[PDB]
Amino acid sequence: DLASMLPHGRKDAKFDTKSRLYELCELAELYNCNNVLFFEARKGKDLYMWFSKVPNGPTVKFYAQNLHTMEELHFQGNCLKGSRPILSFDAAFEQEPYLKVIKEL
Amino acid sequence: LAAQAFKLLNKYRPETKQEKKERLLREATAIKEVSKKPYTVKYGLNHVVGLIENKKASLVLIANDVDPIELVVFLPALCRK
Amino acid sequence: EILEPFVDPPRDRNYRIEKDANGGIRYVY
Amino acid sequence: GHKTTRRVLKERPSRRKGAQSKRTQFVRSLIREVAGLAPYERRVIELLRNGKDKRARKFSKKKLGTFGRAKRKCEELQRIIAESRRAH
Amino acid sequence: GALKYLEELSKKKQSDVVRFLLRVRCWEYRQLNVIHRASRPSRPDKARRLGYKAKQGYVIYRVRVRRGGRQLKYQRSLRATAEERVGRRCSNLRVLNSYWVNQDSTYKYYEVILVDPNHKAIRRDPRINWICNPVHKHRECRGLTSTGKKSRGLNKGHRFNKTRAGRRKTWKRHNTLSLWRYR
Amino acid sequence: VLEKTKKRLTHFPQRKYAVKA
Amino acid sequence: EDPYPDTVEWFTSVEEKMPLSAAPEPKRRFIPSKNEAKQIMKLVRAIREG
Amino acid sequence: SESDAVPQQQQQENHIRQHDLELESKPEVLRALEREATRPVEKTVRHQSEREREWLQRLVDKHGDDVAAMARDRKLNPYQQTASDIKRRLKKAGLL
Amino acid sequence: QEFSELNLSEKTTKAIAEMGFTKMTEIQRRAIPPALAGKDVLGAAKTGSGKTLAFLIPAVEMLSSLRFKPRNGTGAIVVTPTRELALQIFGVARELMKYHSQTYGVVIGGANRRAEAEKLGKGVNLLIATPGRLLDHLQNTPFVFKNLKSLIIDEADRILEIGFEDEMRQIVKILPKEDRQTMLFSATQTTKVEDLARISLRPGPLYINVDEEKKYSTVEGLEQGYVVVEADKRFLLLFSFLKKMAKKKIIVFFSSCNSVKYYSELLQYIDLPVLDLHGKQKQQKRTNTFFEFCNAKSGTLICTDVAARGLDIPQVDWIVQFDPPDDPRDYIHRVGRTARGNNGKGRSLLFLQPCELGFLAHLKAAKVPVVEYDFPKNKILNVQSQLEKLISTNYYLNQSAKEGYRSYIHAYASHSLRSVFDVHKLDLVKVAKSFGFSTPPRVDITLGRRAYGSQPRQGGRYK
RNA sequence: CUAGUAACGGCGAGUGAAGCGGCAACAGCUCAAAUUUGAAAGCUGGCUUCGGCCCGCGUUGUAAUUUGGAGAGGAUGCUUU
Repeated sequence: DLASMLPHGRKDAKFDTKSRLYELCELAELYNCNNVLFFEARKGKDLYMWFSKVPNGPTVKFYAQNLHTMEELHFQGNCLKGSRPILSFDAAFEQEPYLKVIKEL
Repeated sequence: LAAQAFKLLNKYRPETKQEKKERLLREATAIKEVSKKPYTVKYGLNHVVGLIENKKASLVLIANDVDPIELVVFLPALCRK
Repeated sequence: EILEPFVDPPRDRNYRIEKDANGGIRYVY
Repeated sequence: GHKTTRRVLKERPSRRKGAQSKRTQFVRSLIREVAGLAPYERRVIELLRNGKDKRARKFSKKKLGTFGRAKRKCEELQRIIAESRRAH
Repeated sequence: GALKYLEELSKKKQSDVVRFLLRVRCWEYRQLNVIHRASRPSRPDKARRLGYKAKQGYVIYRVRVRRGGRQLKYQRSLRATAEERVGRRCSNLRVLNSYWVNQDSTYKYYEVILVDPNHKAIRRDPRINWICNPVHKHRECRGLTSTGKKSRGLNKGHRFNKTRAGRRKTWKRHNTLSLWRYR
Repeated sequence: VLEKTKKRLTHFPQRKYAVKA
Repeated sequence: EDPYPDTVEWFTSVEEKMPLSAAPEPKRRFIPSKNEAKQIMKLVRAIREG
Repeated sequence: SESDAVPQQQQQENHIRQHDLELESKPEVLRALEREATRPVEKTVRHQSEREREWLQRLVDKHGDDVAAMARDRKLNPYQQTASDIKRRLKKAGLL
Repeated sequence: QEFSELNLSEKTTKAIAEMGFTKMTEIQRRAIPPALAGKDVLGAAKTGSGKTLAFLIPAVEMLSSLRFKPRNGTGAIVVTPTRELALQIFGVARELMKYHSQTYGVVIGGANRRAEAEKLGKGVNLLIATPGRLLDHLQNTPFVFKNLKSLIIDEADRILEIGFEDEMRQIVKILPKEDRQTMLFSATQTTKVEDLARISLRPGPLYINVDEEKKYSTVEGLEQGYVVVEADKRFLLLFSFLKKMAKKKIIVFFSSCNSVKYYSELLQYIDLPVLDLHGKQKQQKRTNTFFEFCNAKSGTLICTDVAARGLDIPQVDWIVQFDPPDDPRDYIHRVGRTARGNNGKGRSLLFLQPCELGFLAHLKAAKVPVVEYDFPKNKILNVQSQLEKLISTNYYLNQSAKEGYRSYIHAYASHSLRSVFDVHKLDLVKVAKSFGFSTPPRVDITLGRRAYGSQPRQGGRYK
């Protein structure tokens, strides 16, 4: 669902967990991408979302929760695939430092 | 070159089942009433390639018609290495 | 040219080296 | 949890149960030189001499299946090209 | 140590020397019979690893099996179909194991190791006299070969819970109403 | 039986023993 | 593309001088054969018994 | 006292004997079972073969009591046995 | 004061009398009672002054008093810079612990690594080790060193000079420090041995110098001989030199204990009456063989370079250096002195391969004169055919041939003078040809741009 | 017993295990990957007075040794048939 909203991105799967986290840096350099959105699953039940800028930029760990995707029929809304979004942010995104570098990502 | 190789190789033929049985009968009846190392041509694939891996072989002669050819297809490179 | 008599005679990168926020070592590729 | 004094253990003889012997590296290197290359490996070789390392790495991903196998195959083939000019 | 070299060569089977051999053998095997016999194994290292010896009572047979679906899929493997066809041909022999030897766009080629339980070299040898016993009649028909043990899920773990003792035995155990005397 | 299993059973057979109370 | 190429010896072009096996040689390769010495004395026992 | 805290030392009393175990108002059947347990057993000693004593008798007559020279002599020691093995073998024959 | 009046155990005392050592040499007399009390000491002694017995007596005494077993692991660690000095220490430790129930073992470079780990895992109470493979075992192998009581650093100056700086610092970090004896023996008091002392020892040492300040280092009154000899003909030169210069006094040097043993049994089979002096003999036999040599008129002693450092070489006519020497400062200066032998006319020669001509440049840079010695090709007694026959048919002399070959190559690689002597210009076929082989036995000669977006490790548990 | 638990589902009907724990019974092993190479030592036949003769199989590998919480080789000194 997220990759259907980013025309400037490409998909990949089956990344070896026993590999190193900076081999994700080698992977995106090979595919010519300066950002990575990494989905790490623990136990087959817990999702961890990684945001980074691939050569040198900062990295944020998240823990995803309460997931709902387009296949549920109660959503009743639709948008042009690849169309440019209006990003809406918060006031607390603007003031506080650690969320402010997150808003950049 | 085949005839000269087989002239040397015939001189170092192994002992057949008859003259080995007689040779063991020699030492048995003499024990009732002193040898050096035997030198024979070595054969068998795993025996020969073990010998060439250990640099104990002087000359190796390979047949051209092994029906599964894979059993000898590494042999010219292994001998050359 | 053996200066000292009998000891042994004395005998690249894709990054830049600069310090991090904790006063350590980081790299710019 | 509970405080128990720990023991050292004798070395497992099942450790690294592949083949790290110096002899098995001789067999693997000798067979590769005798056998040659697969058709897919020949394409990765040709891209690596031409300098298209990114295209060779991506081709290995699609053919083998995982990225770590693409790194392994391209490393072995790059060492083949390195040893080829050493003999040359 | 010629068979270690053969093991490494068999791993590399799309390479130039082996793909040449696999091409010329497939042409030869195609024009022979379906269930013809082999005097010597085409892969002597795989036959040795699987239990074949150069002894009287051990024979090798080559089978071609048609490849493809039965979108219904036949749950029997092509190796299991190959093993069943030798046993119905060589009904006096016992199927020891089988291995892959060749491939095509229409057929798959397998080589099957058979043991004669009625030879005297076999009954004398305690490493192979177990197959002389009447429990091992037609192992390929009961899923008792390496192919059958794979398709029956005979492994251990949480991953093989339903099939680690037989699914029909486990389903009988899990669907049985056990009533005791002093309930 | 095999030779390797005869050599084992010759020198290490099932001994006969008892345990006191 | 050249369809089927020439093979370059990148491994056999160098020759190493030592055997691969570093294992010690057994004593059996330096002494008279114990296996035949058993066979001889079996032939002695058969000849003694007649 | 005990310096190194090993629990095995408190329980104590690099090879051990391998075919037997060295061991240091009650029912009659138990009393019998200890009696055939500790009854004396015949040794049933093992002798050397006739060729073995002839091999040693040939060796002692040539060299003597110098076991080192019997180890490095090819014509009477073709199996190239260590002098300590022949010394142990000579003691079994009775020759010094 | 002698060995008896210092109170030892009956097991230590009986083994001491078996060697014949009764009279305490000076370093043993004033450093063994301080170590027995439990005070860490510093020693400025010279190699061969009996200092090897000086630390093994307190080491053995504590093992027996604390009653160590194989399941308790290593109690004492003795760090030795090179292989053959460690093999000498292991030789005397075996004579020490012949009446004890403790375990001794040796860890050295070039040895079998996974055989040594099994040796260590079973339990070795007294361990003599090269600092390189000690650190490899300490970081990678599972074995007990948590009950360590003494640490011996023997020729600490030579350890630093070889290049074991970082290995010494990482060892003192990993080994336990609480309630540990420490000994530091050295010869010259450099700045580097001061930093090693301050980080390994307890804050109050007990230092003693007997270091010989009257070093008569002569740079002009000396003369060194040398032969240029092909690699496959070095033993044939030794054989022809010894048989033709027989009925004379000759001392010959080697590099390893295994090569001395092998060449001793060779020359007796080839019928040369020659005396040997190596580490695997009993100590009482070594004094008898050396005393019989000194009051002899003619003959030859085969002895390694390491055993002859502490040995008073008598008036000999020829000093022979078959192998590369351990310390060439020790070699060129002191045995050049003992070659002259006060009044006698004695000479010393050095066997050199064509790949070792760089030693001449060091000779010319040091301004000490040389003399060529040349051989005709009709004087070499070609006995290679009967040497190869004897190795190929005798199993004991074949075993010693492998051991002498491996010990020679391992010592060649672990040389300080890597420029003049390194193993990579040796051809192993000719080296094994001199040792008596058609084909060389297998040995191990060996024994930036980084990842994209890779930062150093902030923390975590690693093993 | 866990347990109608976890898990899956027109989340309705429903479906539906396992580790642990208490018992019953318990027993471990054979190969392939090694050069016997100072000696294919292995085996099927059918001819016999049966005591031992040939024929074949087999070196593209039949015996012995060994099967990775191992093992081999030397040395070593006790203990086993």
